Amino acid sequence: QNYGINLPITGSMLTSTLCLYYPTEAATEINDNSWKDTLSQLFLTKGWPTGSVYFKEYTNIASFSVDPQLYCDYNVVLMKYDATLQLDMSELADLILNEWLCNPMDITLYYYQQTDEANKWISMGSSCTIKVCPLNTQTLGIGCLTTDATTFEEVATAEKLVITDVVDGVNHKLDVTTATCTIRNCKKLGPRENVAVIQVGGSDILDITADPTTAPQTERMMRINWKKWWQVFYTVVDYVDQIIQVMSKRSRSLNSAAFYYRV
Amino acid sequence: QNYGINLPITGSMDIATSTLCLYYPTEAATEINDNSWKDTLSQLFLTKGWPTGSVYFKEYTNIASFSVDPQLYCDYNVVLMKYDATLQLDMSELADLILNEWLCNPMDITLYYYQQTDEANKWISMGSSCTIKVCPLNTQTLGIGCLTTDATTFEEVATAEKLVITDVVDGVNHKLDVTTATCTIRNCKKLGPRENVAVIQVGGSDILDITADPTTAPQTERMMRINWKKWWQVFYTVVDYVDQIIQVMSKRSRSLNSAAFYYRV
Amino acid sequence: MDVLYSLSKTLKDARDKIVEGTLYSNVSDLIQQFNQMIITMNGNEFQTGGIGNLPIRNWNFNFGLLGTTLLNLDANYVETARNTIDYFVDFVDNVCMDEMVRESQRNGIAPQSDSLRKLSAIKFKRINFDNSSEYIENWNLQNRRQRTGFTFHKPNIFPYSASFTLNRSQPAHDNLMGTMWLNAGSEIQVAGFDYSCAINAPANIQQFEHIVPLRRVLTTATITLLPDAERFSFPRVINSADGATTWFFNPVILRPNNVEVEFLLNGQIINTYQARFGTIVARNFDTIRLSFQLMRPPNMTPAVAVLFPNAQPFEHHATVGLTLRIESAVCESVLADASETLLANVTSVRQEYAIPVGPVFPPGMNWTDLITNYSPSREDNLQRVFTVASIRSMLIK
Amino acid sequence: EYIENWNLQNRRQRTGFTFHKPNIFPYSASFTLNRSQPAHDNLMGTMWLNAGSEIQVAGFDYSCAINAPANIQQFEHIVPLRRVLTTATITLLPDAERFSFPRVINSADGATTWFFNPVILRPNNVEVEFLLNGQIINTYQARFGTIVARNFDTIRLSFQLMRPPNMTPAVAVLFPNAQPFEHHATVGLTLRIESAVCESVLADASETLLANVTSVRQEYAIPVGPVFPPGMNWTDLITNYSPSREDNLQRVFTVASIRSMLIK
Amino acid sequence: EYIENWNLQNRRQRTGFTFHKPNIFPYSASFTLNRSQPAHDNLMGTMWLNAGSEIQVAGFDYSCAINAPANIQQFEHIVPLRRVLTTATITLLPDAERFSFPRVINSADGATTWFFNPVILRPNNVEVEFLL
Amino acid sequence: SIGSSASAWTDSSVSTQTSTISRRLRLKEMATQTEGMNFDDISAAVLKTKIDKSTQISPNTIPDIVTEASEKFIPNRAYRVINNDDVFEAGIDGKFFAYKVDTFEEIPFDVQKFADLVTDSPVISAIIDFKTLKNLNDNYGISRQQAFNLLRSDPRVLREFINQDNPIIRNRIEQLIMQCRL
Ligand SMILES: [Ca+2]
Ligand SMILES: [Ca+2]
Ligand SMILES: [Ca+2]
Ligand SMILES: [Ca+2]
Ligand SMILES: [Ca+2]
Ligand SMILES: [Ca+2]
Ligand SMILES: [Zn+2]
Repeated sequence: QNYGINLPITGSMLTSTLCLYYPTEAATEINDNSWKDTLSQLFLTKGWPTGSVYFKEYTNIASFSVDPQLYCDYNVVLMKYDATLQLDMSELADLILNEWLCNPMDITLYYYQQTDEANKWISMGSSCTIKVCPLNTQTLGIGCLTTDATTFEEVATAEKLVITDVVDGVNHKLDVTTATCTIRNCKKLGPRENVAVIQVGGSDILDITADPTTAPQTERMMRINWKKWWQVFYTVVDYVDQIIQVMSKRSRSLNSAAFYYRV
Repeated sequence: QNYGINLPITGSMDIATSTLCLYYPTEAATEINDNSWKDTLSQLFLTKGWPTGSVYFKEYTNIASFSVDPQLYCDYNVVLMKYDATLQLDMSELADLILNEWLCNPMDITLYYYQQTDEANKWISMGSSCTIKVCPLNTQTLGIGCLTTDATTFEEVATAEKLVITDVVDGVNHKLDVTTATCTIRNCKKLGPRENVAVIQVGGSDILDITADPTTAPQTERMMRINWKKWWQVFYTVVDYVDQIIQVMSKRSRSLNSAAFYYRV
Repeated sequence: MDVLYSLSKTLKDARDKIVEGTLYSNVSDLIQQFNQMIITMNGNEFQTGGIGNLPIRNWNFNFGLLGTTLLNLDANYVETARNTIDYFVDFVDNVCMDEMVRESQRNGIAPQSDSLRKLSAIKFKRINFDNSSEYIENWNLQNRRQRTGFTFHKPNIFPYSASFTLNRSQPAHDNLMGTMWLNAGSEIQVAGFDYSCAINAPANIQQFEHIVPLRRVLTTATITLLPDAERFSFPRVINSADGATTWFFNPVILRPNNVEVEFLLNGQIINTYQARFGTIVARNFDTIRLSFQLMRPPNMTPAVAVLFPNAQPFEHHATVGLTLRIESAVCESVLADASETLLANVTSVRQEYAIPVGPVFPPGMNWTDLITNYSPSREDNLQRVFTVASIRSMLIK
Repeated sequence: EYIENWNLQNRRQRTGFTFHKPNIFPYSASFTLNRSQPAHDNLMGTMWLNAGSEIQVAGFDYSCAINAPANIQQFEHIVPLRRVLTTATITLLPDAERFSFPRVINSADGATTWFFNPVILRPNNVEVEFLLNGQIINTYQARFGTIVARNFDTIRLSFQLMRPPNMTPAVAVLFPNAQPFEHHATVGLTLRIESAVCESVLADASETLLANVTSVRQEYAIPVGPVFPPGMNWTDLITNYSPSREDNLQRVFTVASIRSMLIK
Repeated sequence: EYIENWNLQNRRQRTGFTFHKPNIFPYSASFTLNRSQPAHDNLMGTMWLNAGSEIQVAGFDYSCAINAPANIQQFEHIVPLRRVLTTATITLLPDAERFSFPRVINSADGATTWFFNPVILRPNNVEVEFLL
Repeated sequence: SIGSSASAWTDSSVSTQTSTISRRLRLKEMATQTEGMNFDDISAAVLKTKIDKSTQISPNTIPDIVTEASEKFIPNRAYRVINNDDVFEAGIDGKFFAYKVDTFEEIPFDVQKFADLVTDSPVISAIIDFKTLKNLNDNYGISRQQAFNLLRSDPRVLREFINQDNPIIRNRIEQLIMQCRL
């Protein structure tokens, strides 16, 4: 039996883990080998027993975007704002703040189309370069030659993480550097309420919705102005209660992956 | 006149002179390059309905210099902050300091360890060069990740700042290493909003965070923003919509006679 | 019971008709009935009370008959008549209170007080007079196993119930579909809500059903049906099914679509009303089935479009509603209504005299519990106590 | 009934008039601000309408009892009655419909206006008491639906706003600990007297005696007399329901019943 | 009462029935727009429900009389009964609870739907005229 | 529109409305729409008497004193309207009375009728207010003519009572005089 699903529910009118993802520059600026222990003790005062708070270090937003892993019950990701990386930040936030169900795309043998507005193509790797060629009903190219890749339309160049959204209902002949990239046909099931992102700097530029008419700002997308990483970490520790209250631990998945694979 | 006591106020649902300080940077005056511009704005405000002599114009060289203990004496204060992509935190701290009411007590870093009691209590330091380095202590009054005697091991949370609002973890003692020579640090508690002052940022993209809580970054009515190319146009806009600006603002609660024995100014 | 009613009725007629200066032809028959009552009651002794704090009182009867000689009643006649009537009315009052404060799990229709058991004897049958009141009339019909009926204004049929059911839900309670309802007295308010506004539901319609069964059959009921539920149209913070957390409800009201109200008696569709609002008539039914749909507006202006997106962050939750008030009805059993004071009288007597909880009624005569478990024994006891309460109120103001 | 009660009163025996939805409450819509600022940004208090037979009260707190002791705010509402009611059946429901919508309300002194943007929570520790001469005659805690008050001259409604100890992200965002309070926590009660019995005459929804007396006076342009308020205003009558006013009102109501026995 | 009125009517005398909450208003839930446009974002008008014995009307203005003369917008609602009532006891209350929550309403012609997000103010200069 | 008709003259709820109406009625005296004596008649007399008496008034000071007297003397003014045996009296302080001419028995005040009458009908300054009139009637046998004249603010009857040395009326006039402050 399922977990009681399909049956109406009527009503009347610590043990968790906290992963803290931060960039390398934060540690470089703090320059104290015991800062992890200090933060753990401060979390202990806040109410998190020792051994429950883990700190993860990623070099760059681009490098973190390569197959990110979500480990703890609650994940808090600090991304430093960069005016020239707004799309990369938006894509990372989308991937780690929404659940995805992905399937393989062997583009060397098949044409692919996006079923509906929730379907996208997620490319991740050392360096990805997506070139798409839409196909007409007779399977010929619309503005491109299937046999000539150079006529294809560039949609991404040397991008660690790409979320391509082509017109739905039209097949596409794809060309990617499969050696240094993996392309998956993914579907956005919904929000992942066990991950929160605290942007550090900037002006609320995260767009986690491919739709242009909507740029929503969920409760799990925060922003802080900063000058010292020590102050940033003190803020996180002191307001950990509010951050956790903003997110639900029940969304944790069995695997530490940003998406489900043919599940 | 029963002062100092809170009595319930009953109303019925069937029933049916001030002064204006206008703070601006020196860049504005330099661009305007007219010696009579303040008198011109006074006459325009008079047309709007503000009697001559009831509008005061205040000048500050930079946000950094204005943040050094800003004093706003007026029934209505309007600050024309200038956006800078490099000074988001400075602008946020200044806006918090001026837009909110803080009750501040002295701090003697040489004599007492300090902790923050609740989420509303911060440490506000102002001066020529405020460098704040903290050292948290455990139950044994021994530093956590910082030797108490050695100040180098402390954790720097500011450097040569004119204004700083520090928020350490609550309920844990800290030893401070502030540069008292050119900086004064005070244990401040945010009581509520200051209706007397409003900020009109020029340029930028709404990057003011006036709450220590990271989950919330409210945009109150007193926080406004306008795109600009000419300070003359900025001042004309302010003059023409001074009615709306005053409506957004309100008379300072702590200054009214009703505030007697309730932390009056 | 009929003897008690006859005593009350004759005393009421005596107080109304035996007034100074009236002709004796106006009261000849009433005085004959009164003297019959006096002759039948003389020489008997009664005892009322002894339960809880209700005092024990002994009643003896030795009264001379009322005269039959004056052409017009005068002050002396009225003084004698009232001195007798006051004692008789006090005796009736205490008999009724003793009967009201008692209940029995077996033979609840039968008299429970010693005084009413005594009056059930045949010798008192001569004091029967007429049975004209609605309650005594139905008492007699029920004794004869004939069809009965009480007319109620706003019958208090639905036990208080404010609840909600969720057919789609997550631990975050951010994308919910379900129903909310308040059933109280004679009022049903039901709201069907969908957070996604049927964006992905088949045919962009969400179906909602609310089945309210009654514990007794109602007949010839006038019903006001209105196309909205005002009680579920404002923001709410509601604790979850298990009380572990709270969820937010921010409704936006749309018209209910394909509204069908069915009144069924024993599962047979007696009445059906499609998309009709206002005053309707349900002639015979024991359950109400309200069916309504939320249809995603096919055409939206920019404001509504912004309200209803196709992504998860649903800030506004589409909601449809129905309100159903039962203005009047007829029930073969007894109920509480908004006009009568019988439930009030019984409850008041029990509370005043601190009657211990019995084996039949719930504590404090809680109407919600009583009508939730309106057992046949409870119905018998309730009719008995209500009939005696009406008899009492015939004399006591 | 009316002549019966007239004769009983002359005989000094206890009278009784049975009313459906008695008009016992003088119309009164008001609010009380236990915590207030000139900006009205952060308010705590109560807001009620008493009319006819219905009391609708609502306590509101803009901070949602964030700093209150035990995260609880207590609201009380005391409604006296100008006459004692007996054997009254009352419906008590846990929400005040009237005060559950966005409002712009003029301040106490009328100088300005303030914004009320409620979000409804369940009333907590509800206690409805019916008191006679300051002594609790009836009391119902956390019980809704039909209740009975056998004898009382004042109603005391106590309820609490409790900050939900557990909140989903939407609720947590709804209620902040900072100053800007976009949504204001509100709890409330509704109490309707469906039927009651009073020793003194009253207006009600099922009788036409007040209507008849007022209609005759208006039709014949009777000058304002020394007893009744202008136009037989029921609100003023039931507010200053003096003994002489009660005497005259019972006299005119009895006459009106006698007249209606013959006139349609 | 009914036979008495029957005899009085046959004699052509006065007739009178006393009603508690008379069903004198035919059901009518509607709205009237005095200012409008296809976007339905700046609307002035009145929406009402007449049903049974209750009229519930609400006048709304999206601009809050920003440009109205004297910052006052007038609203009127005329309900003609089909029969003459007499000695009527009426209750008047200063809010329309039925039109105080957000809703989406079909257009007059049904082509599209428009959003109504009321904020409730106190009605001033309330006048109720009972006319014969 | 307080009254039946919307006029600029008539633009606790009853206390507030009557106080505002009376504050506006103060200008009826200037408009010359009164009967009998006037509060500003008394004020002008007191101003003249004090100006003659004073030895510390300079020509440059007289204008200010005269303006202040006109604007301040007798801040609390009451005005009455008589309508076919009914009297409506209202003060600037929110005290309102309605009574019968013959018996001085209070009647429920009718704000709408008061506004309708005061719109156009002459308004009599209540030099002898209702409280003083009732006290005088209780402790002294006011004749019908005396009551009529006192209600109409008859200087003849007022001086008659002052000369007779009636303590009640003398006290009332003394309070009126003492209220002429600066
Ligand atoms: Ca990218
Ligand atoms: Ca191409
Ligand atoms: Ca697509
Ligand atoms: Ca700074
Ligand atoms: Ca260190
Ligand atoms: Ca802190
Ligand atoms: Zn009714």
